[PDB]
Amino acid sequence: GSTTTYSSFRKNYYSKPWSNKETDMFFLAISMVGTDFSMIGQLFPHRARIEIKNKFKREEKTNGWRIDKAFQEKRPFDFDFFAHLLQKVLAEEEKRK
Amino acid sequence: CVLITCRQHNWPLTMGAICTLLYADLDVFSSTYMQIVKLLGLDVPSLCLAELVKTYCSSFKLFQASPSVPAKYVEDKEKMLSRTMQLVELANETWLVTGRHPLPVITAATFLAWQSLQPADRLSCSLARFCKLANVDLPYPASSRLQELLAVLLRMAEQLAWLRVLRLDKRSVVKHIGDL
DNA sequence: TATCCTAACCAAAAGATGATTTGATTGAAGGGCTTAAAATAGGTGTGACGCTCGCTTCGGCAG
DNA sequence: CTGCCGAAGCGAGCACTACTGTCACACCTATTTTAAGCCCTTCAATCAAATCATCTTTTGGTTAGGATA
Repeated sequence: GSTTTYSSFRKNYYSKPWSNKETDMFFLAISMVGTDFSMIGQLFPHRARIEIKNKFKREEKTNGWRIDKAFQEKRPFDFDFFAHLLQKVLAEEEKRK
Repeated sequence: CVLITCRQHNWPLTMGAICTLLYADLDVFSSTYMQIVKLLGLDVPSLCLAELVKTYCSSFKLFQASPSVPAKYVEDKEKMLSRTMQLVELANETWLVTGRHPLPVITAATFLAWQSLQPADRLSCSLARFCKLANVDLPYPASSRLQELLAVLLRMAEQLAWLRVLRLDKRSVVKHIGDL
């Protein structure tokens, strides 16, 4: 302990960077779920709802056109299929890498 | 309350020293401070730049020999404090302090002033390698302020031929500030 | 010969020198958040309160 | 067989532990745009130190360049 207790803003913690296939899956969920960030957070257990909102905010800066294109590329919704796709594609990414 | 009181009597103090005791958090006490001040509408001075250096520089252990700081590390407080005053006067007019946390500026200025008072024994040191010997902790923005000031002095040096002739850079300029 | 001094120079001692890779430094971003504001809806959980005249106790005979 | 009145004894005013419950509102839910800073990994790109390949001066020492004994 010392009197020189430096203080600075730490709320900007290190979060795991978003993966490219994870972003593709986010767009797929936009197409097949919608913008229900809570249910997306359930679909992405790695990502909490606030991360989903942050992803929406960052993507809409330039990729809002892709948000719309995905949202119109509607698909039947299945939680189990989405989970299998997520894990399988991530494992295939690891194997390719 | 004690913060505002000390400010009225311009008694030096900083947030961290107080908040180490109260189990406080930046958001909590900063928001409470804003609420109280805007509720009561009280006037209060700001932290004067030179106000805090006087007590801060006196906190260093560089002024007497110790196993952590042999004589080649020991230095006289007067010379370094004069150098740091001559550096902070440069800092503000160069817009460096406005909108920033000042203590990084003070840390960088003190580190470089101490280095340049005996650079041959001190150019081999480093920010952390320094601060740990005097039992001091340093900001990460201290490096940012160091880069800023190094750019400023390299900009300064080219104006004089008898400094320009040495083709100064980051490595060499530290020992020449005594001339600049 | 057997040997030392000692130009030039082998061989190593030793003294040191130019370029490369690898350990280290670095910019900028990934990413995360704040004050300044507008606000109304629903809630639940905390925590206001140095004597020396006066006065007290109890035995040993009178009647 | 009651009790008067003696003898022994102490005393003091002057000393130039609390709840505790209601209750009300602090506390939240929801956000949206700056604009600077501060924040840790993380990647991408470059800089910096020890070693490797190489040149040179002396000691050992020869041939050869030179000499004594």
